[PDB]
Amino acid sequence: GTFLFTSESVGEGHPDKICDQISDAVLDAHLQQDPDAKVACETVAKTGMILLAGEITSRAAVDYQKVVREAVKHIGYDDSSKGFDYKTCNVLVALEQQSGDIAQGVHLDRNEEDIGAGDQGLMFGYATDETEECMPLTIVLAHKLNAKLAELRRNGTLPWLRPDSKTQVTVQYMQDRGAVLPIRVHTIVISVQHDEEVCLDEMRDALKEKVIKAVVPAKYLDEDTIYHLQPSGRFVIGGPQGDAGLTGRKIIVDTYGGWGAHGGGAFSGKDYTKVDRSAAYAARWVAKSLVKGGLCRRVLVQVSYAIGVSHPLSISIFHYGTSQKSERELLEIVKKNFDLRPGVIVRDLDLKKPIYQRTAAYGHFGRDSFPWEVPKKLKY
Amino acid sequence: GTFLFTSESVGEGHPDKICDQISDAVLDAHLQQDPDAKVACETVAKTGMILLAGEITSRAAVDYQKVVREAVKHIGYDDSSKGFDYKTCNVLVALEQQSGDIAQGVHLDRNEEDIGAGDQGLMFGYATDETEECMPLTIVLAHKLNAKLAELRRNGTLPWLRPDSKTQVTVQYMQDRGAVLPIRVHTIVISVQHDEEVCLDEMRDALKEKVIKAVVPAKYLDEDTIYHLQPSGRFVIGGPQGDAGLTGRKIIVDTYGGWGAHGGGAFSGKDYTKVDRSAAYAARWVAKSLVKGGLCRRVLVQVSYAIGVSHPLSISIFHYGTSQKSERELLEIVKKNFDLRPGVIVRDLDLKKPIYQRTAAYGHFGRDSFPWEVPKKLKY
Amino acid sequence: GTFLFTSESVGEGHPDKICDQISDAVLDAHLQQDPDAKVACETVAKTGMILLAGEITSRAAVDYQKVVREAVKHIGYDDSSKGFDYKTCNVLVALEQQSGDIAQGVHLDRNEEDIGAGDQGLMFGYATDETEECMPLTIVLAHKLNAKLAELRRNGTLPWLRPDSKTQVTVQYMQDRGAVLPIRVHTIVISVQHDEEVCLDEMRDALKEKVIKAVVPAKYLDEDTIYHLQPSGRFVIGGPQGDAGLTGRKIIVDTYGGWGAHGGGAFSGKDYTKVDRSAAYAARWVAKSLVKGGLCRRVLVQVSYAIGVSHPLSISIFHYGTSQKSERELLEIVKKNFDLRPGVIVRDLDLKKPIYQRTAAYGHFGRDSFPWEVPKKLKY
Amino acid sequence: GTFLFTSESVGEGHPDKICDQISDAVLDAHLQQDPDAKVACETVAKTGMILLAGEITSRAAVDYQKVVREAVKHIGYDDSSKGFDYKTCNVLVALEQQSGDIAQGVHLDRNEEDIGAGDQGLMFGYATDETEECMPLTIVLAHKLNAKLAELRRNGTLPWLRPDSKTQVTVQYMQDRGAVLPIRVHTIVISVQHDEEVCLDEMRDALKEKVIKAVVPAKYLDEDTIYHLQPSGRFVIGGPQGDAGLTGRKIIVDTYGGWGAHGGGAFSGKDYTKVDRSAAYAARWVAKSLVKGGLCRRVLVQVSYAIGVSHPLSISIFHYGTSQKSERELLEIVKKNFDLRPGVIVRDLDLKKPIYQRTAAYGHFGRDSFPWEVPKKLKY
Ligand SMILES: C[S@@+](CC[C@H](N)C(=O)[O-])C[C@H]1O[C@@H](n2cnc3c(N)ncnc32)[C@H](O)[C@@H]1O
Ligand SMILES: C[S@@+](CC[C@H](N)C(=O)[O-])C[C@H]1O[C@@H](n2cnc3c(N)ncnc32)[C@H](O)[C@@H]1O
Ligand SMILES: C[S@@+](CC[C@H](N)C(=O)[O-])C[C@H]1O[C@@H](n2cnc3c(N)ncnc32)[C@H](O)[C@@H]1O
Ligand SMILES: C[S@@+](CC[C@H](N)C(=O)[O-])C[C@H]1O[C@@H](n2cnc3c(N)ncnc32)[C@H](O)[C@@H]1O
Ligand SMILES: [K+]
Ligand SMILES: [K+]
Ligand SMILES: [K+]
Ligand SMILES: [K+]
Ligand SMILES: [Mg+2]
Ligand SMILES: [Mg+2]
Ligand SMILES: [Mg+2]
Ligand SMILES: [Mg+2]
Ligand SMILES: [Mg+2]
Ligand SMILES: [Mg+2]
Ligand SMILES: [Mg+2]
Ligand SMILES: [Mg+2]
Repeated sequence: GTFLFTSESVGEGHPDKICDQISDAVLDAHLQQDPDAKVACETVAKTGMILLAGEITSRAAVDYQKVVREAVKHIGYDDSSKGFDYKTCNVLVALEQQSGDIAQGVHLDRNEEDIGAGDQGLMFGYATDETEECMPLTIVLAHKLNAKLAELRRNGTLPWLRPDSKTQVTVQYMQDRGAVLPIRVHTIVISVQHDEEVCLDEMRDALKEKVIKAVVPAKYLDEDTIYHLQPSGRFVIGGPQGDAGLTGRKIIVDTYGGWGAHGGGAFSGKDYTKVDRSAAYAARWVAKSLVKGGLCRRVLVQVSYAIGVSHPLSISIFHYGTSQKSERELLEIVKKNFDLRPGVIVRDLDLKKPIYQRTAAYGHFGRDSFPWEVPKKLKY
Repeated sequence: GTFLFTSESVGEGHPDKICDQISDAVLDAHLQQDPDAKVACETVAKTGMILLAGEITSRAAVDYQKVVREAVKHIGYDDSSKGFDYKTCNVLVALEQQSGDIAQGVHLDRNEEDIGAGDQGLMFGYATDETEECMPLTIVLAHKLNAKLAELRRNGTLPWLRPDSKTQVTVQYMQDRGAVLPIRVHTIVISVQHDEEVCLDEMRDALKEKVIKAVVPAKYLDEDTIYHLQPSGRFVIGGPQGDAGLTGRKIIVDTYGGWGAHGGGAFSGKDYTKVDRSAAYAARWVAKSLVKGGLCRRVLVQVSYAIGVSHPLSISIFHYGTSQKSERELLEIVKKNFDLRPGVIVRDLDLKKPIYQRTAAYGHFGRDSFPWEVPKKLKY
Repeated sequence: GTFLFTSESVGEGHPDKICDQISDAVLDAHLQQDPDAKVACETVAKTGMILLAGEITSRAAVDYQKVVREAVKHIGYDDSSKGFDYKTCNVLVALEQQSGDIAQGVHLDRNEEDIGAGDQGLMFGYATDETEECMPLTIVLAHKLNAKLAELRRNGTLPWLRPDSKTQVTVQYMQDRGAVLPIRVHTIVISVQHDEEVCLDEMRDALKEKVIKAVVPAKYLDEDTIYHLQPSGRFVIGGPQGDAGLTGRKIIVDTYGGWGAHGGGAFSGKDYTKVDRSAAYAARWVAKSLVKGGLCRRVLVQVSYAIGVSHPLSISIFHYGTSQKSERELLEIVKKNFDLRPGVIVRDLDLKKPIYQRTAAYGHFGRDSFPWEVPKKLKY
Repeated sequence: GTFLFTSESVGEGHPDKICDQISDAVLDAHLQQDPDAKVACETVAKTGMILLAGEITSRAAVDYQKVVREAVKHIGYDDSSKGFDYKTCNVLVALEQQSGDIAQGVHLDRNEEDIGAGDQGLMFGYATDETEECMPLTIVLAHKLNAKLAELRRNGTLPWLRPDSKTQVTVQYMQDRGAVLPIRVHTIVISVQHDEEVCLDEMRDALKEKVIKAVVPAKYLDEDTIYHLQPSGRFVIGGPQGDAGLTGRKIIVDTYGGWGAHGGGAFSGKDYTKVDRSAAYAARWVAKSLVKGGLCRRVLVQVSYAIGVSHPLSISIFHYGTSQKSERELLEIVKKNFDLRPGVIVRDLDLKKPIYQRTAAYGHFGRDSFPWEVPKKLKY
């Protein structure tokens, strides 16, 4: 009757996640001055180095040096003894205009409504009634565990916690008629960067007690639950200095933690015309609607695009057999109710607002507000 | 009865794929001198720039300058008028040792057999009987279409084709008792970098005729099949100069094109102890076996790991209802037949051999040899 | 009676000189929008790479990417087969604000007239009546020889000449009562980058005939004059790809070719408040005046500064015994006639005008216009 | 009767000087394993960044990461609150082989004795009997003042002193029959990086009392001597973070502080075949000999070279009228006694020994040992 399922998350100071956060700092910063900015900024993190590579065409004036350093300040990386510091690190800027070849194909000369896609791609959307957030529990708890760490780090409670971390959660489920029901937490993993001077025992206790027991409902915990708390033993070297960091390299953490499917596309660093972002948020929007709106417990939604073309080439809706209504019918309800041309998406989900930096840690989905988490009512 | 499903691939000269190929050039190059090398090399591509960021502990002496430039030579990027050239570009090397903190947690002091994982993570494996390769058709054809382009570029037939390209394939399927049957190709997309001097008409004809009709079985093509051939119109600016490139940013192209699931982990740049690679190939190995070995038409396999721990924390097998035998039974057959500790995987799949550069374009799966595509016989 | 004396120059495509030219491109570009810009931009050239490191506080908006690439376009480096190309190279921008610590010390809150120096330093000025330009012949001819190469390269006459070159000139002098008289050219050296396909003989002939005989008065040439024309034999690999390039590493080429003295300070990349530039041009201005104005045949002038202090700490005038009037008297004539506070210099020599890129090749002295080559009339 | 003359020096933590020191760290490191290494390594320093650009052909295996970081560790830059730290900064390595075009011209196929020059150039040598070191006092004292700072910083006495500093010394001389006699110190300048928490008054006192009075003979100080001690007021931001740093940009500090002449060539980063170094040390060697050996009080010596040619194209000896013997005669004594072909120089001055890092701060001349400071006895 039961199966296991694992998902991971990572903290704000994880080297990949830094880049993701920096690339959206850079995005917000343009959108703050030029709503119709075209942004494809990739960040790379390594010891002492933040580098920005990509394409930007904008009217905004932007101090990348300020934008990056504040981003790294907000993360907590603010002293050499933490293995990284916004004050004294290097920032390289290798940023150009958008390819004029791309410029003409995507966005020159057409109503903002009938804008062609920014690239080709495939994007997925998912939602499940296993949780309030309409997300898998495995990923929801993974995020919350890194969230709690951050809370405890910045409030003082564990001033030995450093910014870099990774959680991983495995849950024992059961199959209820195509839908899934979480039953117990089988294994939690936490590895978090720390100050030299604390011992291992002290950390593991604190993670079991202050983090996990605070975060996981005790109904999902029991005497058989395995804990792997600082499994390595030592994690004083962290962030960029431990491990090179790249934008778009935590795109399963950003979405559904192995559940449903992924199209390949990264989110951070990209304005609305990048359909890797706009369509992906739309597809979430749609899936969450279909569940909340009563048609299914669990749903998967594909879309695909061609560069230069506005409508999608394909739309697919898989409901796992959790729906009375057919597969051609949900397709028709989605079609009645959504306009998945990237230029109409942006109106509905307000995607010119510089709110992207909030998205670049703890998931782009299942989260407090954001426009795409707010389900539309369905007419059918 | 039918649903659509899209998948993309990209050529050898796609800026991401360059990095993936360069990161495995760097990996092979170490493994050629030091079989037990520890390698985490990330490449970044942008106009005139290749950069290497990461961690390497090895006894090998390596001329990164040679290793990269030959990699870029083999790709075809060998003149300024192509938008990139191995002779005259910049190569930056920001490479350090592996974190000693990681070193002690993973691999110091233990039989190579009982080596702990290199990191935490989740990894998926998939196989489907819809094709000979045991892969989805959508992704198989996407790869072949970029493959044909490369053939035609390097043999002279279309000496206007440049290295950068992207294909995308959408197939109309039908559900046969949990399994899937491809029926028709609904939409093909191809966008490929070209010389200034050729016109659009000439290219589109050549793609329809020389590439698609050569690659797609005519049984999957008809008068309703949509073609989007150079949808942008112009693609003279390509490779790194068009678009920044990062290692590990085509990890859905590298695997199953939206089918099954993905754990988040990138492949290129990593030796065997990186379970993002070793377990992922093992999970493919297992899924392909279960199908070829007669137990299922379509199967998905999760595994997860903890950094420092050798055994996996979880193993999951989903067969889509295409199997007579239960879900606890396939689990037991896999367990009887495989040892998913990363240090035993490496023996069975021969993963110290410097064959990784071959993997970094056209998929890591469904491909000619490679040890993980060769199914093990099952005892049960 | 006679002594030898050598001086070198280098072309517009010499890797150091590229940087010097790029750093003044960046300077002019600010001064074009913000006359009171504060600029300390260092450029570094190597294969495929231009990098900008330094400090800039300005109101100007500047596309460094455009500014650099055009600079490299104007040089001639515009194809991969020339070993460097403005289109496809990498440009890294590591540029910050000016240190606020420096900002307060130098320039916040004081009449632009009584501005303190930008740094400490020593600067020299020299002039000699051996030539019309009031410069040493050795250096004048070195420059002209690289100048002729450039003329012949850009007009077609020798389309095998590439941008990188170096000349070197040695002249046999005689001592006339403290002053110097050029007598013969003892040795000329020329090494210039070329296309693969031309032979050595052809080049050497062309250099002897088209360059040297065009440039050197035949009165200074004879049958004993040594020529070293492509002394290496082969110079196909040139510019940044041959040799790393740094701003401020041809500061003896920029000035007097070993004659007189140098204070250590580089010129390119710096606005007026950098006294390494402003005082050095002033000291030239003064020396040229004293000679043209009849008081000496040959003169050397030191000045020094303290960071934050406006007046100079010292002024020295050495006339080589070529002056009727004493050493305390020339000091007094200079003092009567010049105001060497950097903020008064800038008014007199018009040093906010974006004319600096013209200075960054072929010398900052002995040249057509520029304000500092135009001697002031002296009252005494 | 009297004239003023200024000279500057800078500390071990001055951003230029860092690069110079790093480039010789890299040189020594090769010479330690491969005596006949060919090295042209340029370093660039800026906030968080050390970059190495250049050409190296060697059999040595070198961990540039270790070599640089230790170099920066030895300097004192070892915490974020000092504005730079060897632990956490970025090190970029853009290092290639030597141009094969240069390789064939300079050093393939010829007795190590009759090796051609590594490049063209002009180099100067100087010596003066005004001091024991046979150097100008202005520069000797400038160096000692930065030397004392370093002593006091590393021993604890002023643990507020940071690595970055600059001194400047002006001395009132008199002309004794072509030679020079120091009379008084007219102006001393010191600006040194400090901790936030010390006040200005405290520093200025300490510099007057602990540094200057310790370093300058009281015979050269009096009540008229001007002091400019922290002239800016504030210097908390220092090293690379204050000011970009380049190798070879303190080449007047490295030599004679404005006295004599300079050929343009930098020293650090270069093995013996780079005549910018080998000939310059030889010319010092020669000048010091002529003075110590009794033929002159003050002497200047030019040499020049052609790339590929072993003998020098020119040799010049100016003795300022401080010698009984003529100008053609000293030429003949030098010629009798020295072999200025770069491959014979290296034997005599032992220039394959990895002692270069000691040279890269406080001057390459007037210093304790080094082979070129040890005068040869003259036969004449
Ligand atoms: C369109 S780009 C990514 C968008 C990019 N970030 C930008 O600047 O907007 C994605 C890939 O599509 C391909 N591509 C680039 N230029 C293209 C063009 N003009 N038309 C079609 N495809 C293009 C390249 O292979 C490129 O790496
Ligand atoms: C282990 S690293 C990736 C492996 C890396 N490429 C290497 O050098 O082997 C992945 C992430 O795990 C976390 N991590 C780093 N060091 C760790 C340690 N010593 N123990 C546990 N987790 C660590 C960091 O957040 C890091 O980004
Ligand atoms: C003043 S800086 C060069 C000017 C710089 N290019 C700028 O941004 O204006 C030259 C050197 O003086 C020293 N220096 C830096 N900041 C200083 C300050 N606030 N006061 C005095 N000296 C300083 C440092 O050693 C620095 O390398
Ligand atoms: C010889 S290089 C400097 C030596 C260099 N650091 C090395 O790798 O040995 C100095 C300059 O001479 C010129 N040059 C480069 N290659 C040359 C060659 N093969 N023959 C003559 N001159 C050359 C270039 O302009 C170059 O910038
Ligand atoms: K990584
Ligand atoms: K990209
Ligand atoms: K150089
Ligand atoms: K500087
Ligand atoms: Mg990563
Ligand atoms: Mg994409
Ligand atoms: Mg990419
Ligand atoms: Mg991973
Ligand atoms: Mg140079
Ligand atoms: Mg200076
Ligand atoms: Mg400098
Ligand atoms: Mg030189």
